[PDB]
Amino acid sequence: KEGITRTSNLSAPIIQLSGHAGEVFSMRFSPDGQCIASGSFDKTIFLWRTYDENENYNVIAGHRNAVLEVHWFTDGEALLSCSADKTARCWDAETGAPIKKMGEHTAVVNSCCPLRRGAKVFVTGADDSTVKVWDMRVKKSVHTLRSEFPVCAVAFADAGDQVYSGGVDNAIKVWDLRRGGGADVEPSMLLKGHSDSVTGLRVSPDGGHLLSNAMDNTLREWDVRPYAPPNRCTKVFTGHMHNFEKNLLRCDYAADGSKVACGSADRMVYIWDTSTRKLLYKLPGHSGSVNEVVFHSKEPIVASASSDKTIFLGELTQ
Amino acid sequence: DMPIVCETCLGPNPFVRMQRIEFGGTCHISGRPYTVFRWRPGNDARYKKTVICQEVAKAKNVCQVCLLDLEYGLPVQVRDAAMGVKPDEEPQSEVGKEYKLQMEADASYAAGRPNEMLQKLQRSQPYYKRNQARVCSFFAKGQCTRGAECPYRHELPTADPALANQSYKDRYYGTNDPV
Amino acid sequence: SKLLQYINFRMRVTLVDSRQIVGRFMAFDRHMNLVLGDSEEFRRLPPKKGKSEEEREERRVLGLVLLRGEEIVSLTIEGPPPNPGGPGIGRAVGRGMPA
Amino acid sequence: LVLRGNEAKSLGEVRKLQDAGARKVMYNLPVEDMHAPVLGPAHPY
Ligand SMILES: [Zn+2]
Ligand SMILES: [Zn+2]
Repeated sequence: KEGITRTSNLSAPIIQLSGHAGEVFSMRFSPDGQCIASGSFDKTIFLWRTYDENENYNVIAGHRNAVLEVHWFTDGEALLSCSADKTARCWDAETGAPIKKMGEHTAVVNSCCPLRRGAKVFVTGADDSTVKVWDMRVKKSVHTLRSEFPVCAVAFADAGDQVYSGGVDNAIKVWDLRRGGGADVEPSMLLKGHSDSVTGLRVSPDGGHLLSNAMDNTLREWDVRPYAPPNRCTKVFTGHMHNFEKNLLRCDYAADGSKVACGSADRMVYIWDTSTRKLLYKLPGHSGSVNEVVFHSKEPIVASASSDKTIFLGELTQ
Repeated sequence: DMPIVCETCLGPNPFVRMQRIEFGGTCHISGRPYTVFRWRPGNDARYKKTVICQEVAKAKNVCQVCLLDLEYGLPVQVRDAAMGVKPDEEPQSEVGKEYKLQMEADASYAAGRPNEMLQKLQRSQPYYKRNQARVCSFFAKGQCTRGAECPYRHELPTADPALANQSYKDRYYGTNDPV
Repeated sequence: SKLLQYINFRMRVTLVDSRQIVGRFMAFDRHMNLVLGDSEEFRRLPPKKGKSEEEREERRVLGLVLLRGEEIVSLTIEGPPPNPGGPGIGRAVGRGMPA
Repeated sequence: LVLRGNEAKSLGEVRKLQDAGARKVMYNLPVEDMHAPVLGPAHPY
C-alpha cells in the first residue's frame, strides 16, 4: 500500500532517534554515511548506525557540560566535540576513548569546524570573542584571533587558509590565518547584510559559497570567491524562525549543493531548493526548536536534531 | 492533559505555571474524582482551580473553572435561553448521572451561527477582575490584623444578598442561576 | 635497557671470530647473554674470486641458542618481528502534524 | 511531431494527499503535497 518510491535502505522513510536525555544541539553524519554523531545537552555523544538497526552502539562521555557542536574528522574514525564546559575534545570513534582534550578557551566553546583538506586542524570560536585555530599534533593552539564580541559560528574554508566567524556583532568576518601570525590581526572580509546575530555557518561543497543562518530569521548566501562583486551577498531565504531560545541554529548544504536545510525554532525542519530560493520541504514532527539538520553524504536523506531530545532520520520524496 | 478553560481564566500572561493535581478533587457536578489544575492567572490574581470534570466540562462547552460557556462567557442559562434549547434532561441524581456517564463512555454547541443576543450581552474585554483574591473576611468584621499585607481583598463585600449563594450544579445546568 | 625495545625483534650477531648468528630475540641478561629463537650460523668463507660475497656464506641451522656476552661484540637489527551498546533506540514513527 | 499535446498529465495520481484528519505524516512529501489546505466554507464553530 501507498508504495511511494523508497529512496534509501532505511527500514522506514521517517526514523526518530531517541535515547538522549537532553537537548540535542548538533549532529553529524560520518563521511562514509553509516554513522551518526549526536551531541546532546546532557554532555554526551551518541553514536548511531544509519542502517539496519539504528543502534546507538556507543555513548561517549567526558564533557562536563552540553556538547554544543560535533563534526567528524575527514576519515570518520576521529571525532571533534565542542562544548559549554570550555573544552573541545578529540575522540576515537570505534574505541570509546578520548584522544586529545584542549581547553584553552575561557568561556563556552560554541562553534567548531574541522578542516576537510590538509592536516588534522579545526577552528573553534567561543564566547571570549576569540576564534582559535587548533592543529592536532601540537598541544598548544596554533592560532588565536580576537574579535570583540562572543563568537557564535565558525567554519574552515574548503581550501584551508581562511576562517569564517560570525556572531552577535551584526557582521560575519573572514580572516586569513597565514596573513596573521600576530595576536591582533584585523579582519579581511566583512560580509554585512544580516540584521542581527549569526548562528550557523556551512561551507559549500565547491567552497565558493558560505551559508549563514541568522536570528535575523534569514538565511543568507554569500560568495567567498576572492573576485566577487562589491556585495558578496547572493541569496536570501525566508521561512524559518528564531525565538527567545537563541539556540545554536545551524546551516547545511545537501551533499550536492541542490538543497539547503536549516534548523528553526518553530520546530520545523526547513529544506529550500537553493536555485529558486524557495521551500521544498517543511517537515513537522519535532517538539523542540530544531538545532541542526544534516544531509546524508550519499543519499538525499535528511536527519534533524531538536531541543526535544530526539533526532528524526528520514528520506525526501518528490 | 490540559484544562478546558475560559481564556479569561488564564490571565494576561502568555506563560502559565499550573499545578496538576491528578485525582485532586471531586467534580462539582458528576461528583467524580478527576484531575484538578490550579494556577494563578496573573500577578493580581489568586489561585483558581478547576471545579468540574473534563468531560462534564466539554459537555456543556463551559470552562472548568468559571463554569461559564466557552464561546461567549455567559452563564449556562443565558446561553441556553439564546440557544432556545430544551431544559436539561441530564439526571440530577448521581446514580443517574454516573449511569449516563458510563453509558456515553462505551459508545451541538460548535455549529450554531453566532447569536447576536449573546454577543450583544457579553463583555468586550476579559473579566480579569474575576481572577482576584476573595474579600478579607476579617476586614469585613473589622478584625483584620494583616494590614495591607493580606492576600485577600481589603474591601467589603458589595453583592446582592440573594446572590452569593450560587450553586455549582445550578450554574452548570441552568436552573435558578441568580446571575 | 633499550634492548627491551628489542625482544621479539629479529637480530644479527657478530662473534669475535667473526662468525654470524641470525635469530629472533627472547630474553637478555645483564652479562649480555641473549636468547636467540630460530638461530642460524652464517660463517664467512674466504671470497674465491669470480663469485659474489653474498651468495656462498656457509649457513648452518643452530635452532634455539643462547649467547654469552664475553664473545658478543656487535648486534644489529635484521628485520621486523616475524608474524558497548548505549541507551539508544530507533523506532519508526510518523511525523505529527498541527492543523 | 509537435502535432498537439495537452497539460492533462503530471496531475492525477502523483499528487499524494493525506486524509483531512490524520495527525501523522508517514512519508516526507514536498510542502505542496503534505501542506496545501483542505478545502471548503469555514464551517460554524
Ligand atoms: Zn474560565
Ligand atoms: Zn485582611
